[PDB]
Amino acid sequence: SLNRRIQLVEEELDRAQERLATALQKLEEAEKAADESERGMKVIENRALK
Amino acid sequence: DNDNSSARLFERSRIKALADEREVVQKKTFTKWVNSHLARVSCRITDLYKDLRDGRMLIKLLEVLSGEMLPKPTKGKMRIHCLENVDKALQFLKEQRVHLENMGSHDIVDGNHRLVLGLIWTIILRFQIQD
Amino acid sequence: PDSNIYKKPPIYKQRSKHLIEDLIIESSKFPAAQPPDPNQPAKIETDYWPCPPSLAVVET
Amino acid sequence: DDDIAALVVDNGSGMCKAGFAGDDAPRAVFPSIVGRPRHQGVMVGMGQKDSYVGDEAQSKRGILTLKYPIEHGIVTNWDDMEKIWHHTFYNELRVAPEEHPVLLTEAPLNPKANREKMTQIMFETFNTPAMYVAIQAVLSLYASGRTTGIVMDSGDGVTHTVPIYEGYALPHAILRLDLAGRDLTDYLMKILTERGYSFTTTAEREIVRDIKEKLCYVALDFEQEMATAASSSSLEKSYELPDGQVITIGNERFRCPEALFQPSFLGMESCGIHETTFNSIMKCDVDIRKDLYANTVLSGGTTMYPGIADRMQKEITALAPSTMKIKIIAPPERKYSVWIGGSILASLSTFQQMWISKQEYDESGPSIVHRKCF
Ligand SMILES: Nc1ncnc2c1ncn2[C@@H]1O[C@H](COP(=O)(O)OP(=O)(O)O)[C@@H](O)[C@H]1O
Repeated sequence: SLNRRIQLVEEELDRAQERLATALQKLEEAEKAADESERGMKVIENRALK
Repeated sequence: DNDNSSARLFERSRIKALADEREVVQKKTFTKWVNSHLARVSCRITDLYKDLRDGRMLIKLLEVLSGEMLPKPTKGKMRIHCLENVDKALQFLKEQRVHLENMGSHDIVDGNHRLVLGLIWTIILRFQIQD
Repeated sequence: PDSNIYKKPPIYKQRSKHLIEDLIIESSKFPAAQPPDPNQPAKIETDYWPCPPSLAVVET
Repeated sequence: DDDIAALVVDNGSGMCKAGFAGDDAPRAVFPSIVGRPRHQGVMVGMGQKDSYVGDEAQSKRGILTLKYPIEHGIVTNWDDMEKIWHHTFYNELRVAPEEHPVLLTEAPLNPKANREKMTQIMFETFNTPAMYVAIQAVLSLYASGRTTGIVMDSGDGVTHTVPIYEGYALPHAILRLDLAGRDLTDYLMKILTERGYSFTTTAEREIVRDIKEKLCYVALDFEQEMATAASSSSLEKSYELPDGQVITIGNERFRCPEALFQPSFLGMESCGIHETTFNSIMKCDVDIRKDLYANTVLSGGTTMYPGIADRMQKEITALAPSTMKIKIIAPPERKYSVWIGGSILASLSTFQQMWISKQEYDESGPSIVHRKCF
């Protein structure tokens, strides 16, 4: 019985690690898009103030 | 291109935010309503999506609301037994001529939010409680 | 429609001169020749089953 | 306050949208397909489900045949439409249909029995207190916020152009063309055979539709684009099938939308969409054409290809006299614009006088919709 129990817990751990990795990558992409947004913000602000 | 990005922003913000706001509030209301009726058997659910997967709690809720004796739950721990129990609950609902559309055992077992909430709403609206 | 299928009897179910051997025939039906313990759980849910269980039960 | 928000349900050939009156965006959007199993079921013990509706039909598209109840703006199988409406009311919005009035949309020119049948179904099966039928192109002009203009709406089944001047519509200048996204999807399935890719069944039609949504655009000049594509392989893209195989379409990116402007590729004698818009403008009176040229409004999901606005502006400017200006008004969220217009129609104070009551239906039969709806 303990062999199958350890198998189940190990599979769940591997799945959780995969989900954590893809969440971190998505967070990096979101931060990069947020930076590009404020770049566009000041260039449009310069055009409008002229 | 850019217009596609703007449309993606519009849908992803507005439609998703309004939809899941409504599901959150309705889920809390439905969870409280179910917990009101399930105290007679002294069973309590903390999450509406997770606790209805195995089908035992749906059978007990129908047991309380109908007041009649449903058949035996299938003794098991697998996916097949969960499908069997949810199918038994849906068959008892079909016995009372309660009209459900797009309702399957695998949908309730897999944990679809919209279909579980719709099933609870159909239980509240169309099903009548015996006293 | 509106037909309940689980509370029907089994289809094969729908259809003296010795006492001593009849009780032995009755006892031979169960997987062990004695009847099982009523409050002991069955082998399906005793956590000794070799097949893996569903995700929801493990989560709970 | 005793004001109950009226459900707004936009029904098209492709997708069904649903929400409440006064909201900014629809709560539920899902494809309008009904699927049925096509293989043997051997795992006894699982539940039985006769039909699949909406997103669940798309999720399990492998083992199902999918049928659209609405074809060319006309619904053919009414039972599937009833199933879709039941799923919308009970599983998507979680509301009781007898509490709220329901506003429905339809194409301008269609068989007269459709309005009567939806009126009868909504008043008998769903027990709604009131209902109304509106034309989608007028709702686009509500969503634009301008009283006058010409509205072209192209969806999954039908294309139609109407002119309106100061809230007055000209019924003789309304034009309907039966060219839409489904014909473009079929043409893309046909022309993908040249590169060696074969798509036959309905799930493959959904895959080809996704490919068309991802990798299609409209060329400003068709001959220039063809020469450029023949010269070099810079104008190529790669798509990944669900089974892991990679396809490369290349030249076929701008040939599928070109059938919108030249319907001779599909064997149709009828003219293009720009020609239809110009003919609808020319059918109007003389001194409103000046206002109609400057207020051209695009709507529908079919008008979402990149480069449609510039190409249509160039073609209409070629047709129109050079002395006055033509501009194309394409909002970024045009795909939902029809529904948005309906919400505004459900918010006005005078529109509470325009509902078709249940007592009026009981007196007048299903024919009241022709009297009380445009
Ligand atoms: N972003 C897009 N780019 C290109 N074509 C699209 C896009 N979105 C949707 N379509 C096409 O438009 C159709 C959907 O149109 P829709 O607005 O749903 O029509 P209706 O609402 O009248 O049914 C789809 O069949 C698809 O082929």
